[PDB]
Order: sequence, then C-alpha cells, then structure tokens
Amino acid sequence: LIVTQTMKGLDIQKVAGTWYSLAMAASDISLLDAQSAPLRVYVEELKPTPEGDLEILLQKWENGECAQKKIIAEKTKIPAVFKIDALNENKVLVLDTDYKKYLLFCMENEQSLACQCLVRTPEVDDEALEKFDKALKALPMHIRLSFNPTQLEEQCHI
Amino acid sequence: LIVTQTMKGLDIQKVAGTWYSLAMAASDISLLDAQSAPLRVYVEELKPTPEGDLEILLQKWENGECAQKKIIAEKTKIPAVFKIDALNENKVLVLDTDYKKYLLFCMENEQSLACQCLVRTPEVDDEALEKFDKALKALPMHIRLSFNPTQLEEQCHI
Ligand SMILES: CCCCCCCCCCCCCC(=O)O
Ligand SMILES: CCCCCCCCCCCCCC(=O)O
Repeated sequence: LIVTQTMKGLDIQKVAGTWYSLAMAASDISLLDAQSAPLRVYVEELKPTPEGDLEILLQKWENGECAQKKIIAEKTKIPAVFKIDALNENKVLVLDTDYKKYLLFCMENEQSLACQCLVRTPEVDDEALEKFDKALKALPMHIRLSFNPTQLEEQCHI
Repeated sequence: LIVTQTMKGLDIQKVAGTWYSLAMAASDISLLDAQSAPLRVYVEELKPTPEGDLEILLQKWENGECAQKKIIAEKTKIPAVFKIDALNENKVLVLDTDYKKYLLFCMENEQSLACQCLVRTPEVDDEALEKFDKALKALPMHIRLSFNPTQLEEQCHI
C-alpha cells in the first residue's frame, strides 16, 4: 500500500449527507489535469447503506459535459477502508473527519493515488486545508487543485 | 500589486545559465491545467544582457508540439523586478535565489499570477520546495504542479 493514515473510531453513518470537494491532489498530473481527467470527480453526497457500504453521488465531466455518477464503495474488515470494484482493485480510505465540517479521503490502486479535502459548506476552510496538506506531506503528490466558493456552487466546479 | 516578496541585493548576472522548472503554481487552474495552458512554460536557460535585461529561453507546448521560445524581460528601477511587453503589462519578480541551487520567481499581470521553483539540476530539492511553499502561503494559488527527475530531462516535461 501507500496511504498509512486512517481515522480511528470512524462512524460511517455520520458522514452521510452534503459535501463539497474543496481541494484535490494526485500522484500524477494526468490524474487531475483536464476537466475530463480520470480522477477529477466532484463529490455531491455520501449515502452510507444500513449494512455499512457507502454510496457516493458525484459529478464527472465526460464527453464535453458534466454528468452525474452514482458509485458504491463496499465495506471491508477495516472501518476506514472501502473498495470500489473495477478491472483493478481500487481502495478508498478515510483519513480524518469531524463529521460536521471536514473529511479527508484518498483513493488508491508504481501505485497511483488521489486525495480530496471535503467540506460541508461552500466555504474555504483554512483549518481543514491545513490538515489536508499535513496528511499529504506523507505522500508522493505532483498536482494539487483548490476551488473557490463560486466554483463550489457550480456543477463540475465551473 | 499582489507579490510582496523580492530578493534584496540581487545580482542578475549570477542567475545566468541552466535551470529546471521543478514546480509551478498559479492563481487560476486554467493557467496551468493542460499542456497548452498559457503559463505552462518550462525554463531552459537564463541569459542576462550586459545592460541588465534578462533573456529567457523556454519550452512551451503549442499546436500539439513542444516549441522553443525566447523572451526578453526588461529591467526596471527595481533589481528584482522585470517587465515583459504585451497587450498588457506583465511583471516578473525574483523572490529568492542562492544562484547555485534554486531560484523562485513569480509573474503577474482580479489580478492573476504564476510562480515557479527553478533548480540548477534534474533533482528534487526538498529544501527549495520548502521555501517555494512558504513564499506561496502569502498568495492566492489554486493549482500547483511538480515534476520528477525523469520528466525534468524531457522536452516539455513529458
Ligand atoms: C469517504 C469519502 C469517499 C469518497 C470516495 C470517492 C470515490 C470516487 C472514485 C471514482 C473514480 C472516478 C469515477 C469513475 O470514473 O468511475
Ligand atoms: C528570473 C526568472 C525569470 C523567469 C521568467 C519566465 C517568464 C516567462 C513568461 C512567458 C509567458 C508565457 C510565454 C508566452 O506565451 O509568451
């Protein structure tokens, strides 16, 4: 693996609801560079299932347009780690959250990697961004993006 | 203006020679996002003139290819500030350099802005990157990119 920061005592039910992708970082530039880059995904809502799986609603630019997407992250034996199914095993880790303001996560498959700082409101949270940059110093990131409140209220952060 | 960090006692003649754009940051995502983004420029060599102007040799992706470019930054009454001529006055500021290892600069024209961390060798200089991130905390950056030694040895950081 690469990420080695997870949240202890995570209650997944408590991450339900509205989120904003305030910032994103990735191990490779091409993961985040254009609007249609593979990991350029904007989180809209987290919906944990009664069984403790996590449905994710996001927006993604595909074929010159901002498309909705609904994804399932299946629980593992580790509360802070989930699995999306693909041609390749892709792992979601929750690094840190306070439920009410911010949540940091990374997704990972040379191993590749993207992380975001999620926030509850269309506001620049300097404190959440601090924690995001601290978490990222452990990691081989090569691109970082952040969004302003105006963009945060547009579909696909236009 | 926006940038408010310049190097005191700058000797421009001493920045002559080979440089590598190790990292870049900008105030707007669209300034750096694709390979043909307007401020995605890779520095190759600095050539200060006897009169104290600064010629810059760089590479830039334009029309699906990595083109060379030669640019003149004309001196001002301030040693650490130079001017490129365009439809709009565009200002180059030297923030910090030690001549032998690293140099930080910003270019600026809502005012927009891009900065790079230049290094003498195709090596990841953690120390130069520290200084770059410190300088950038004063600034409204929204995209940051960094390159690995393999890319640093390819034209247009391929
Ligand atoms: C607890 C935070 C969980 C957020 C997880 C976001 C995972 C989305 C990854 C989807 C990858 C790109 C989308 C796709 O093309 O399928
Ligand atoms: C002392 C460091 C000076 C480095 C200055 C680099 C200035 C290059 C800016 C050129 C902007 C894009 C190129 C172009 O399209 O003309």
